[PDB]
Amino acid sequence: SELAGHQTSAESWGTGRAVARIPRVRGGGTHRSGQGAFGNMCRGGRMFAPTKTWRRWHRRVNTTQKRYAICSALAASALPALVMSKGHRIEEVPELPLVVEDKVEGYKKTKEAVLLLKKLKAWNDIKKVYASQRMRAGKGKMRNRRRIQRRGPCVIYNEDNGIVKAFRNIPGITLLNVTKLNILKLAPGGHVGRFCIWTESAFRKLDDLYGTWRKAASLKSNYNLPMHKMLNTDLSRILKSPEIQRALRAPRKKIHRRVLKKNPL
Amino acid sequence: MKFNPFVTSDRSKNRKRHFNAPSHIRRKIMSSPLSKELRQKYNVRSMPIRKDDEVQVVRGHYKGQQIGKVVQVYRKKYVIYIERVQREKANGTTVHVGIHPSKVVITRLKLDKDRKKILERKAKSRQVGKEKGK
RNA sequence: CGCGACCUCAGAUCAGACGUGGCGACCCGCUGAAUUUAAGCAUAUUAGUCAGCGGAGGAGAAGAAACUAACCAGGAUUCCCUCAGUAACGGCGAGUGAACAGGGAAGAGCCCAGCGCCGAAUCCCCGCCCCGCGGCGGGGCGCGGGACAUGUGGCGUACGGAAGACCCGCUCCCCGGCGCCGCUCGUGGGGGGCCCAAGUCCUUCUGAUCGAGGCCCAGCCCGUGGACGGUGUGAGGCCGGUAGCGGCCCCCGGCGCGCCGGGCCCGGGUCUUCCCGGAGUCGGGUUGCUUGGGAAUGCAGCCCAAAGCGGGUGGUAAACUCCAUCUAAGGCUAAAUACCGGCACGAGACCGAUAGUCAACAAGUACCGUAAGGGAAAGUUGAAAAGAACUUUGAAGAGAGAGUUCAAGAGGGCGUGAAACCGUUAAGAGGUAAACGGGUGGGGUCCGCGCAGUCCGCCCGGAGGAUUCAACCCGGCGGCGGGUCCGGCCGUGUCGGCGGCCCGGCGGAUCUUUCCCGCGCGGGGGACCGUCCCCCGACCGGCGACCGGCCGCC
RNA sequence: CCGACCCGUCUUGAAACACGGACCAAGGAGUCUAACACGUGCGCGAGUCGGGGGCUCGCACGAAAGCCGCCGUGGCGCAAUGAAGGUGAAGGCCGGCGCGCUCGCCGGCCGAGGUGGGAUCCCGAGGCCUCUCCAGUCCGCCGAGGGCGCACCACCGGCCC
RNA sequence: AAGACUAAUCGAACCAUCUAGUAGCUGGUUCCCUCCGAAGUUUCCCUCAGGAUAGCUGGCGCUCUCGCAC
RNA sequence: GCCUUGAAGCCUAGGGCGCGGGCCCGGGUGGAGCCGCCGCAGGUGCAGAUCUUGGUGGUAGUAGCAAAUAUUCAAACGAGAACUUUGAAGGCCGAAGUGGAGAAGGGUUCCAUGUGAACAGCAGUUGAACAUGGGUCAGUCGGUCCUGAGAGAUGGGCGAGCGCCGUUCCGAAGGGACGGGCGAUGGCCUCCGUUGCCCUCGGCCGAUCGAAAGGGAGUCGGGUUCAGAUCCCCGAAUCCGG
RNA sequence: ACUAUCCAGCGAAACCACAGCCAAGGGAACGGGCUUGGCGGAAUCAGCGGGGAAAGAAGACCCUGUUGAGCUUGACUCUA
RNA sequence: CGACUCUUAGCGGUGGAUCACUCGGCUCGUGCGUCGAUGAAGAACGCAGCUAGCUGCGAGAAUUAAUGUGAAUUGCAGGACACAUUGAUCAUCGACACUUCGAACGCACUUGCGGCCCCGGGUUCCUCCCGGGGCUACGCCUGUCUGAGCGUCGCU
Ligand SMILES: [Mg+2]
Ligand SMILES: [Mg+2]
Ligand SMILES: [Mg+2]
Ligand SMILES: [Mg+2]
Ligand SMILES: [Mg+2]
Ligand SMILES: [Mg+2]
Ligand SMILES: [Mg+2]
Ligand SMILES: [Mg+2]
Ligand SMILES: [Mg+2]
Ligand SMILES: [Mg+2]
Ligand SMILES: [Mg+2]
Ligand SMILES: [Mg+2]
Ligand SMILES: [Mg+2]
Ligand SMILES: [Mg+2]
Ligand SMILES: [Mg+2]
Ligand SMILES: [Mg+2]
Ligand SMILES: [Mg+2]
Ligand SMILES: [Mg+2]
Ligand SMILES: [Mg+2]
Ligand SMILES: [Mg+2]
Ligand SMILES: [Mg+2]
Ligand SMILES: [Mg+2]
Ligand SMILES: [Mg+2]
Ligand SMILES: [Mg+2]
Ligand SMILES: [Mg+2]
Ligand SMILES: [Mg+2]
Ligand SMILES: [Mg+2]
Ligand SMILES: [Mg+2]
Ligand SMILES: [Mg+2]
Ligand SMILES: [Mg+2]
Ligand SMILES: [Mg+2]
Ligand SMILES: [Mg+2]
Ligand SMILES: [Mg+2]
Ligand SMILES: [Mg+2]
Ligand SMILES: [Mg+2]
Ligand SMILES: [Mg+2]
Ligand SMILES: [Mg+2]
Ligand SMILES: [Mg+2]
Ligand SMILES: [Mg+2]
Ligand SMILES: [Mg+2]
Ligand SMILES: [Mg+2]
Ligand SMILES: [Mg+2]
Ligand SMILES: [Mg+2]
Ligand SMILES: [Mg+2]
Ligand SMILES: [Mg+2]
Ligand SMILES: [Mg+2]
Ligand SMILES: [Mg+2]
Ligand SMILES: [Mg+2]
Ligand SMILES: [Mg+2]
Ligand SMILES: [Mg+2]
Ligand SMILES: [Mg+2]
Ligand SMILES: [Mg+2]
Ligand SMILES: [Mg+2]
Ligand SMILES: [Mg+2]
Ligand SMILES: [Mg+2]
Ligand SMILES: [Mg+2]
Ligand SMILES: [Mg+2]
Ligand SMILES: [Mg+2]
Ligand SMILES: [Mg+2]
Ligand SMILES: [Mg+2]
Ligand SMILES: [Mg+2]
Ligand SMILES: [Mg+2]
Ligand SMILES: [Mg+2]
Ligand SMILES: [Mg+2]
Repeated sequence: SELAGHQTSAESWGTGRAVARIPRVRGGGTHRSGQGAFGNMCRGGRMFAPTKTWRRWHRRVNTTQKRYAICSALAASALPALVMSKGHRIEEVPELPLVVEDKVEGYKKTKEAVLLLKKLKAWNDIKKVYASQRMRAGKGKMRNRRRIQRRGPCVIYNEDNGIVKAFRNIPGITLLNVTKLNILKLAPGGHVGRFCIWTESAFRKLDDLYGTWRKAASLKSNYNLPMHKMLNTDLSRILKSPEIQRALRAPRKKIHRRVLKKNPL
Repeated sequence: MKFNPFVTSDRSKNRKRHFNAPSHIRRKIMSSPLSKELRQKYNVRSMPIRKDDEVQVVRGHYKGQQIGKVVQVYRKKYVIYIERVQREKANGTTVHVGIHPSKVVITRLKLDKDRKKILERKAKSRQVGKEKGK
């Protein structure tokens, strides 16, 4: 508040009295007569630097960057190693860019949902969520933030006919629409892996969104993908080629140490 | 999950409404379940409790299968008094012991006009619920 | 010398209506400062701001050009972006400081007077009959009163036009009363009320479980429901609730079709007249406040005081002339916008009892002051009072026993329960105040010896016992590698085939405007150019892009 | 046993006969916005930015996210100069018509000028070790010497107001 | 008539607000290790208990070169 | 991931680490939540500021409980007496009093019964304390009435405005009454008041406020309660109005 | 004569870095603490007033401040 | 051996820190956007079987009626409630009622003074006394009633 500490009518007793020259309260037959006011120190006073409401809370970020990153998160959604490292029990799915028939957009019952993931071997990540359901550590319990748990996989569809109301109730699962992707759901926490599940109709039309190398988007009006700075990263394969090895000196592995001077005389 | 924006989902507001509710609401909050037999016949799951209903106790020190009746419904503190559950005080005088009605099972009712009416509305609501969900 | 009138003027407990005061976050009108900055100060700035006086609404105010402009011109008011920290003001110093045009939200225009026509063709109140009555109306009959010619109503207001001739036109719109029917986008206008899925299953801790473990798959069951809260710890399935183009009942809405009453007979293309329209007002002097407004932007006082092809504006005073653009001195209006008070609601990367509202509790309370006024401290027994019966000492307060509870080492200001400061017990020491740093000694308290600590591991030699396999063969299975590139895929990179280019689309400041579509053009066609793709051949980079082969190895 | 004056602060100078300080727990003091300068990091690139508004979500998240003939109205930049009116950034070499006059007219070629220094790069006699002679092709490196010369610096010269 | 009294207050009462008035001047400013490491001097100021200017200090770099037979 | 087979926090002659900031183990208490890693953010680290709020020490069982002549003996209640009560003795106030009554102000402090925590700067069987109950009687005592110095509306004037000046001053300022006439009036319209007039005389001279000591008719004696009397009861009077 | 003094009963405050034996020396030039010498023995009672440069009041004397206010006038600028 | 002084640990005290909880605030946003002379805002006094405060209410006073629900309220009491006359307690809110001051309204602030019409005792109006009820404010608008003027004229 703007008025926290300026309800009073305090005034300093001057010098000549053995007190320490701050404002003090006017008169009375109370405790709070000549106590202390108007200051970060004094009990009942005001905070230092009242927190104002015209702080700068928000941020702008350039569009091309946000599109780049969206492209990056999808890439590492493949590359099993990164998914493993992000903690997703994944070692039984048959293929990592995981894709299914476009029939599942028409399911309506959670039993159809659950039965499916069992077959595709994605239920072990879900059990892992249930295990994680625990309680929070701090004052966030008073503030409507009382429980916490992991994040589970993510399903990406194009056309809705009731898929949402099937997967709505299962915990840790979030639904996305390919036309309106979000970084805050593909890279939760700031890191980059997440176990995502696709459909056919969604998966096919990615070429039309973010373009290939040769052509461009046709749904973004000007966006060609980012270009690589370093094509071949196979560093060991490079340095072990003959071409470079011919163009090298010899190494020198022998090692020389602190010799002890002895006296010739 | 919840979707409606005209109600609360907030710890403080629930508790305040609970500990300051009037009596015609405390009645519902002080509800209690049925046994398996009665459920089957009436096709119902819960009714609010009354003053001559026959009941068992399930949890606590005084659980067991001994059956008793209800004596007094002290809504102001969210408890009830059963006839045989009681303890001796220092002097040698018996006194009752309150218990929350969520922890008891009803075996016999105390029927009358209104209470039959009430059961019937519950039955038809569930009935169309099953037949339309199915 | 009585009556009509107004110059006019008072009275009444006359009949019937009205205004006053309060809140005051947002709004309108007046009045109106000093601290401070200038490193001093007097103009300036702070500031048309705090305080002060009035007046309102759910918004208010403004508002349909006496405009902007100088263009091939736009076209009421209000808010946003930008023009712009600019043009300009300024002890030209500190410092101040707009508008137009452009792009958006929203979008709606209209009445009087005065000229002029119509038998004042107009309004209010009492009386009686009939409908309707809880936002007092409608219809009818009174030689019933009154206002009005010192000017009421119809036509008509500069959009420039408006009235009185000549030919077409096809002739329903509203309200006063009385019924009807379909629930009316967040995917059901509003409000209120009652209801709707699934474990208290087996084994086991505990003071009591919402715990751990198990039930063909986090397992039994539900699931458009796994948000939250309560119950003797932590609850998808015990309870309330939650989701649902879920159900039942009640009232209030409006949107439209029927039936009488009454009104209104109410249009548009070629000639003669009308208006040229609103005075102590514009405008000009002199003064004072204000403004970015500068030989005076705006406002107000006092003096002087107009005209009618006139008047105003055209950002440097004045005269002479050409242009452009508006028509003052009368009036009304919704939407886009504002909101630290009020009535209801939701939410939070916020504070968590010396913090956050002064106020988490019988707080604007107790209390100080003659009054204006000032103004606090203060949260927690336990699951449940089961809140210590009875014995005994003492005048009682306080105590020793007993008893309740898992716990009173939880006993009515009782969660835990720090430090300073005290009481007691154990050890140790004591004439240069105490305390301190480095170096050793002595003593106690505890840790580990072990009541040996003899530490362990590889291979070779020896004496003892023991039971499978391996060594080598055969059978199946799996995997690594290979290149005489064995046969086939696939992938790229240009090429060869223009081969989809019309058998597929996208674009073009290239032409055909060889055409059309409605007529200098807006669009589809026709070429043309590029750009995405079809059939076979090649090789590099066959690369870490996959098979079936044959071979060796494990 | 030896050593050893109480901490903070002002000060040329404090153990001070210079101020503050009995003792304990809790609180307590370099912030937020607006504008500028430079340094670093990311993205696009002679262009680059939707921040205002609109199209899609009822908003559980999320008062988010995505998108736009708005796609650039506009702002910063690509061009300076003058009080203003206003003007507005390249040359040469050769041949034809007048007298190279520190000068005007017809046709081709190059072209942001040069001097000095200059990381790297290029050519390269003769080769460094070749169990012997000569022939001697691939590969380093030498190394005489000689050239193309980046940014940047100093100077000369030229063009615009 | 003493600059005396005006609610324990008078060479201009008291109450609230403007108001967190201004201060070239006093007092205070919260964990560690490593590294580099000062001035009290010039000119100008209604300047002499103070500021601007240069000097003294640090950090971030960049162009070159050498025991690299130069 | 840790956890009612025991979290946070707190204590510790215990074992140990790091140059240091700090940390990990072990034991006791206690009763429900807490931490490690990669990034984000901030109301982020105290010895002081004649710092703010609260609490506690030496001082210190100290300085003190000294203005106004003065106490003693016995008995009673009682657990209990230097201080209560009763009696007796000695002494002070000395009628401008340490006496008996009242105004201003206070507001149940008044009276009885009971209590002994707290308060009564020692004590207390007592109390103006604590608890529970009870108590103020008017035709004549005061107010109410009048006006005083003076305050203050109307009309009028002035003022941006809430409003201010001013009190007979720029006012058609009293509803005042009455004898007569006129028709009416209900009561047996006799006698009336009356709503109504025609007459009829009319000054005032300024609304209103303003004193419990000024002005203002009339009450005295006796008796009665734990506490009330010019008020209650007894008995004798008196003023005003009709 | 009332106290102070002793005993019973009740019971505060100001002040307080740590504390409390001296000479000389040097030092911010007049030290309880340092240095060289003198010396040093529990816990306490009534007094007195040499020291503690003893307590109180952010020195009113003096100076500075581009901090003020009361009063006067022939200071400057204004005004009823 | 003792006291006394100092240090460390264990236990007991004093005092209330830290830790964990929370029916409170602050901040943002959505919707609606309503006082009164038919007597407001605010003040005073009063009301419970046992009741001081806070809270609620107004002499019908910890609440009446009427709808919805459907067996309690509670610290003690006493009684009621028959829930198939129907209807305890709660909540809602459409009928009824709503003390004295206050813009505050008969004149004035002491609760003091009055005036008019009507009913009932005052008797049978007739006037004094008592009770009770309704009226008795300032400004202003339209209209009615009675009126004033050496104001302007007409008339006999
Ligand atoms: Mg505060
Ligand atoms: Mg915490
Ligand atoms: Mg008003
Ligand atoms: Mg100044
Ligand atoms: Mg200054
Ligand atoms: Mg000054
Ligand atoms: Mg100004
Ligand atoms: Mg104001
Ligand atoms: Mg308006
Ligand atoms: Mg600019
Ligand atoms: Mg200004
Ligand atoms: Mg514009
Ligand atoms: Mg629009
Ligand atoms: Mg729970
Ligand atoms: Mg739960
Ligand atoms: Mg349920
Ligand atoms: Mg003028
Ligand atoms: Mg100005
Ligand atoms: Mg107009
Ligand atoms: Mg208007
Ligand atoms: Mg507290
Ligand atoms: Mg606390
Ligand atoms: Mg507080
Ligand atoms: Mg315990
Ligand atoms: Mg406890
Ligand atoms: Mg405790
Ligand atoms: Mg001890
Ligand atoms: Mg110094
Ligand atoms: Mg000095
Ligand atoms: Mg020092
Ligand atoms: Mg000295
Ligand atoms: Mg000082
Ligand atoms: Mg001191
Ligand atoms: Mg602290
Ligand atoms: Mg930069
Ligand atoms: Mg003098
Ligand atoms: Mg400050
Ligand atoms: Mg100084
Ligand atoms: Mg100075
Ligand atoms: Mg607990
Ligand atoms: Mg914080
Ligand atoms: Mg801080
Ligand atoms: Mg501290
Ligand atoms: Mg410090
Ligand atoms: Mg003594
Ligand atoms: Mg005495
Ligand atoms: Mg007396
Ligand atoms: Mg006396
Ligand atoms: Mg008296
Ligand atoms: Mg005493
Ligand atoms: Mg007494
Ligand atoms: Mg009087
Ligand atoms: Mg008298
Ligand atoms: Mg003494
Ligand atoms: Mg000496
Ligand atoms: Mg000396
Ligand atoms: Mg000393
Ligand atoms: Mg002395
Ligand atoms: Mg001083
Ligand atoms: Mg001083
Ligand atoms: Mg100076
Ligand atoms: Mg003064
Ligand atoms: Mg002069
Ligand atoms: Mg506590």
